[PDB]
Formats: sequence, C-alpha cells, structure tokens
Amino acid sequence: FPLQSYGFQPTVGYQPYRVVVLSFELLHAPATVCGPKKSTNLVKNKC
Amino acid sequence: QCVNLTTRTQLPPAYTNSFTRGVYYPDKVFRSSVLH
Repeated sequence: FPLQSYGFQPTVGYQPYRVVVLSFELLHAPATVCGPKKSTNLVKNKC
Repeated sequence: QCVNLTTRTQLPPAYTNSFTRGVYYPDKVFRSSVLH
C-alpha cells in the first residue's frame, strides 16, 4: 500500500504544522501582482 | 460512450523536410538589431 497516514489525536516534536510555499516568477512576463505603492505622474526629458 | 474505429488503416510513417522553421522567442524581452 503506497501511502501512510498521520495519527491526529488530542495529544511537540511530532505535532502537525501548516506549510505554504509562496513562489514567484518576477521576470518572465508583465507583472500582475504588486505591493501597495502609489503611482505618480511621469515626467519626461529630465534626469 | 466511446467508439472503436477498427477501420483505421495503418502504414509506415511518411517523411518530409523541415527547412528552417521551428524558432520561437526564447524570452519575453524586446531586443533590437542584435545577434543573440
């Protein structure tokens, strides 16, 4: 049988933990998600 | 609800030339007048 289960019970080193992997691909496309930053009016012909 | 078409005629695969087609933009970056 290929699987083995966790033994959950109302019972420190073996307690369950919730794990999330939050990946990124920040270069391969136009950006679709951004942080809370405010835009400003673009200016031209000045450094 | 699938149909078995045993009427298919099986033959050795044909072949042809490929010329130079099969090239695709490796990345979503704009490049101009450059050898990459």
